[PDB]
Amino acid sequence: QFAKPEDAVKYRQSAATLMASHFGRMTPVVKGQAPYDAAQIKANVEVLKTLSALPWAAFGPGTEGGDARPEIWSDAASFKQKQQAFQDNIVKLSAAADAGDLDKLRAAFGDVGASCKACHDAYRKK
Amino acid sequence: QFAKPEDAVKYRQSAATLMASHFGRMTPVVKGQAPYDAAQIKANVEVLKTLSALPWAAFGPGTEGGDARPEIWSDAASFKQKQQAFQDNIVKLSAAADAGDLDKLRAAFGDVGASCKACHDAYRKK
Ligand code: HEC
Ligand code: HEC
Repeated sequence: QFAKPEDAVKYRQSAATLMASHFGRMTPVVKGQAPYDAAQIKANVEVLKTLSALPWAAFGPGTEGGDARPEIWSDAASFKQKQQAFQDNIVKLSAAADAGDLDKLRAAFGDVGASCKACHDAYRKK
Repeated sequence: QFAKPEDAVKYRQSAATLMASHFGRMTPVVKGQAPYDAAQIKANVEVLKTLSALPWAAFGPGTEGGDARPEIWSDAASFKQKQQAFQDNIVKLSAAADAGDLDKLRAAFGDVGASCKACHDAYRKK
């Protein structure tokens, strides 16, 4: 869907911006600093679920650029494992939110965050 | 969810970037220049539906900036009418996509696009 590689870079950076917001805005909830409203979190995690599927299609062939490492493309199966595993952790977060289980939400949230960082460590330029 | 107004501006601009992509990538389909696969479009419109609900919460009080006109805040009910009407046109696009009806998709797409432009004309800085 991208006329030029720059359009794919802009897309995936904007998807990442929205994922950071929808994930990070839950930090105070998981820490107990903000109240836990199960319906509010359920809805927010449903938005995060949608968004967390979106970046990967914007690392298509010829879309090199931004702060994306070339090893994303040369190790295609390894980068795929990482994004699929990240979305597996999103599924776990969804299950916790849908159940209304806060303890499970805490745990799942931590696992999601670790998966974000693991990918950036390997595949995002400093 | 925004620590500073700049964070709200960044969010709503990124949401708009993703909506432009998910809406605009259908132009060749509606024009017949690309093939119509009902399931593909159904899925894409479900992403657009999610995204098209997101900007409005990021024009919260104190989030003035970017290319957003102050009349967004001083005429709160009028700006609300416009975003609600835009999401009504999104619902119509969803119904067309879910039905697998291309002619209906064409028409709905045009109506959505007109609603984007009507809001920008009144509420986005040149
Ligand atoms: C690989 C499988 C990743 C996972 C999982 C996550 N991110 Fe990511 N992120 C990745 C790359 C390769 C890039 C660089 C994109 C580019 O072309 O520049 C990014 C970038 C971000 C950014 C910065 C966006 C920008 O302003 O330019 C943010 C804020 C970000 N990523 C956040 C983020 C979060 C919150 C994640 C888990 C919920 C997450 N990322 C996962 C690769 C990958
Ligand atoms: C008001 C109810 C709007 C509707 C409906 C749509 N848009 Fe919008 N858009 C609006 C404003 C007030 C702004 C400025 C935001 C800011 O603070 O700068 C925008 C911005 C955009 C942009 C530019 C984003 C950027 O790169 O900075 C784009 C690409 C955009 N809008 C696209 C877009 C599309 C495709 C829409 C219909 C599907 C749409 N907008 C509707 C206000 C409103």
